[PDB]
Amino acid sequence: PHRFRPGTVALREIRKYQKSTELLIRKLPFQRLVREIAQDFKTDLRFQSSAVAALQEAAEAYLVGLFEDTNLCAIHAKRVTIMPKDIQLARRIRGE
Amino acid sequence: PHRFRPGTVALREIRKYQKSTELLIRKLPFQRLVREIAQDFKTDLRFQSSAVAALQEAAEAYLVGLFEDTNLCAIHAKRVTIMPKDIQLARRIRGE
Amino acid sequence: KNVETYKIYIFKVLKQVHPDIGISSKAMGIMNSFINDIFEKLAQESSKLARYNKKPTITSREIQTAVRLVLPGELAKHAVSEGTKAVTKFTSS
Amino acid sequence: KNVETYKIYIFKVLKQVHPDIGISSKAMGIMNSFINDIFEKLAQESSKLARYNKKPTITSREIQTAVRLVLPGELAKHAVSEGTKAVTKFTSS
Amino acid sequence: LRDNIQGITKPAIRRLARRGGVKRISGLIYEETRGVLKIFLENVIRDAVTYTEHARRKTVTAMDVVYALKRQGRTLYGFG
Amino acid sequence: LRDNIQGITKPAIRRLARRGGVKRISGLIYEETRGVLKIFLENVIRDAVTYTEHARRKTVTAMDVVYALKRQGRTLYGFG
Amino acid sequence: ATSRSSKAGLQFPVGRIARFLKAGKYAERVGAGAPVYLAAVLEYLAAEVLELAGNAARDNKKTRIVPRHIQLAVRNDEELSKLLGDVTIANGGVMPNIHNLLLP
Amino acid sequence: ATSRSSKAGLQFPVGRIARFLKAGKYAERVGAGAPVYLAAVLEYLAAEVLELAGNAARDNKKTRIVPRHIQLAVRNDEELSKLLGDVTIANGGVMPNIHNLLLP
DNA sequence: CCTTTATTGACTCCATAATTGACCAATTGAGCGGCTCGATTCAACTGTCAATAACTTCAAATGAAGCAAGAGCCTTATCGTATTCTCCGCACGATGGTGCTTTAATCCACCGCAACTTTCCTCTTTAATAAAGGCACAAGCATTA
DNA sequence: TAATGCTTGTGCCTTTATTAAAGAGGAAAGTTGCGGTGGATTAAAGCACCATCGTGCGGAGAATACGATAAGGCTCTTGCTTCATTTGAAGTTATTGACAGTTGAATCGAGCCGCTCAATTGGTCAATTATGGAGTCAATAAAGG
Repeated sequence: PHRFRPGTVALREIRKYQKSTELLIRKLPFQRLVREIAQDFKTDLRFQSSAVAALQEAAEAYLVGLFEDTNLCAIHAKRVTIMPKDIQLARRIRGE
Repeated sequence: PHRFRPGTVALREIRKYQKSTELLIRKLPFQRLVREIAQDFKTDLRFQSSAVAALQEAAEAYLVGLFEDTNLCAIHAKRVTIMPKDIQLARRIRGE
Repeated sequence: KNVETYKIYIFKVLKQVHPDIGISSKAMGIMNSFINDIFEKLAQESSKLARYNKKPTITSREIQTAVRLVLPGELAKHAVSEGTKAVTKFTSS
Repeated sequence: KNVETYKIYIFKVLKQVHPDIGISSKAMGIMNSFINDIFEKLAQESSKLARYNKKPTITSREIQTAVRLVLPGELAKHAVSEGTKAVTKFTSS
Repeated sequence: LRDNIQGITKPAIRRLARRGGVKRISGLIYEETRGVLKIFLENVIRDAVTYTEHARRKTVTAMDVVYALKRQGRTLYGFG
Repeated sequence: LRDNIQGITKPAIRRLARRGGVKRISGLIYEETRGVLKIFLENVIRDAVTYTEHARRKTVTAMDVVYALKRQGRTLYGFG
Repeated sequence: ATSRSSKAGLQFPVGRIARFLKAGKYAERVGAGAPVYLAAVLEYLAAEVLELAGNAARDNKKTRIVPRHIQLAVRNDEELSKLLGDVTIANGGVMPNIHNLLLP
Repeated sequence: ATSRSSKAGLQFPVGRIARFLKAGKYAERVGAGAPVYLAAVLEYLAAEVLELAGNAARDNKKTRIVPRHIQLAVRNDEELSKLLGDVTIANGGVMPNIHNLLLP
């Protein structure tokens, strides 16, 4: 059985997912999450579909940017695996 | 001759300079620098004294914040010495 | 010309809160600038709120929503409570 | 209600720049949002400029200063050049 | 309608990281990312719900979300 | 006026770093800090000079600097 | 000629704030209740900041509020620090903070 | 009835922009030359962005501009990227960038 | 280098939907006019920014000595990765109900404009005391033993 | 621990200049009055938002073998800190002068507000073409030999 050495498939996925414009998070779970979060602010809320779509786009873009910053932080410390401390440092410097 | 081991005087200076509200950069060199920089935008400019004072306050506060971020970046990489790469990373994450 | 500032009112509030504590001129100016900044923030936010809903009037409702959107958390809740109390007292007299 | 947009003018500019290239509706909407954002930025900045100097009017000078303050570098220089050319053309005929 | 934060599966986080250029991912990144995403959504949805409530509406529209995002310096085109 | 950027002496940078909590400093930090300070001053002074030029003045006032700072999200208190 | 400030039981200038709202051209019309609400909100914020500043002055063993105490009060409260994250106080100094890994 | 757009030699709606400026209550009065200047600036910015987007579309062997091309044009030019740094563009994707230290 | 194999770009053909085009109306830019104000130019005053000189003295520049911290290298073990199997619940298509968003019409009430009063706040002047500065002194930390 | 340098924290007198206090008057807040324009209320339609149902299939959860990456430990050498000497430039003070910011008027240009109109553009329906989807081939790169 031909097995790829670890790390090359990750590189192929990096190349492939950076080329596409598709949304990566499944739509229905994200919609349920948004509704649950909004339930704590005001009960009996209806969501226009475009509102949930905009929320998903914004959340995915924010997460991609955060992961780019996290990768920079991880590379700075002479590593290739991102860790929770990298995310914490990135969010700390960004002022979040 | 009694000599302090390296690092203790640095810690004392850290404790002392964080307690004070004084400006650390000398006024006249900073004023000359500001005039030199402004000469490139418009010739024959006069500066109100409070304008130069505000510029000095803003620059010193910005540098202090940048050095705090640089110290966080240096500590992240398991060091106590701040390096140019730390400043570069901090400014990169801040979006500058 | 006469320069208009909130120094008198801020001093009155200080005497109401800390009877025996005084305030320097620099701190007075800083507090005045802080209050001006907050006033401007709330005013522009309420103006945007009025513009979005096509209403030509700014009312206490726009100010309340501006307070909720600008101030964070417990601070916003307490500010809303104080504003509602003041408006109720003004209207009921 | 009739929704007002810059689709026609953006399409004319596109045909002037790229005669054989078309544009999708999504890209057209994105360009429309971009132009609306820039318009709002310049308008509020010019309003602040007029407020600072206590002038009740907005003229081409306020727009020029807003352009030089908001847009960066060579982009602002070229925008100023184009605006001045347009104003001269409007005034001279 | 609760615990839908676990609906953001591990492959989704891996795909988002891959899109960001990440080559290897630790084990606690999934929990950390879920927490930060929940915080971001809480802020944006709070602002959007306030905007919706002011207009005396019951349905959250896309314009409310766009305004809430623009309030935080994250202007989004394509939903105007 | 030339090379006045060297007027920001090494002890001044050391004091600014100490105020920031830095314990040890490298040798190239001084040049890096001088460069970043020059960039920051260039931006702020450019905005202040534009504000001054609009008002048809020749003297840069403190209010122009305050407005230039507020344009970049760094509002400064005590100079109003 | 009863003032609106004492009519609503406030210390802040309801009339002056109403005039400011009118002059700012934020809208064509300004409701009667808007300046009272805005004055109350500003009064509450000023009272909160001044209370924290006086507390900081007391714990320092001074009887006068200075910009250092305002900076300390702002940076010691989470809500104000969120509201005033980008704000620089002239002569405010910094909060004394030394990282654990730097200690001897 | 000569339109002000072609009177000034522009493509953008000088009249519509003038009406927008007057309606927005940015000031009590707007000069006759202000909308022409604003229209020219907006036209220049739109032309620049559209030219870069069309170049990006052509480089990809496509005929119609899509949001991906707009995102690529924005992020490949320093000036617009500085102007549009905080902007999220729907369906724009990201610029392909892999760190040299990750390569095999 | 080489060979096999998994992966993807290209190439072609068909579907499809969606972007371009034509048309009716609708509402809004343009023209003319009257009219009040505002922003331009001029003038004087007056506030202060720049340039000068002088002296002091403390902070910056430089050199030595030394030590401890960053970096390189080796070893390990454990933990993320790739591959396979099973399954499960998301996506798509249809439906049916209803509620809530938007629009139109009406009424009423409330805020802008104006003039007059009046009384409250703001520069100018006066003072009094809180804290910086200086001087003497105690005290906990650092350091080498 | 422990003695000693040693820098910093602490207690007390001085003054000063920085803040607390009083007044003239003028500049802005309150009041009355009017009225039309905006906001609150109500009825109605229509679409949009939700809840239900079926299926079926690609993507998610769970093991399993494993190898390579993060982490720990040792060594060294070199870069940075601490101390001391010399100096040179910033800080403070007093002075002068002229440039430029500001306030006050006259005023002539110009932009706001009405009324008409009609022409440009936006909602609605038709479409064919550029792109999406499926299937096949060739080119690319990776891994064990």
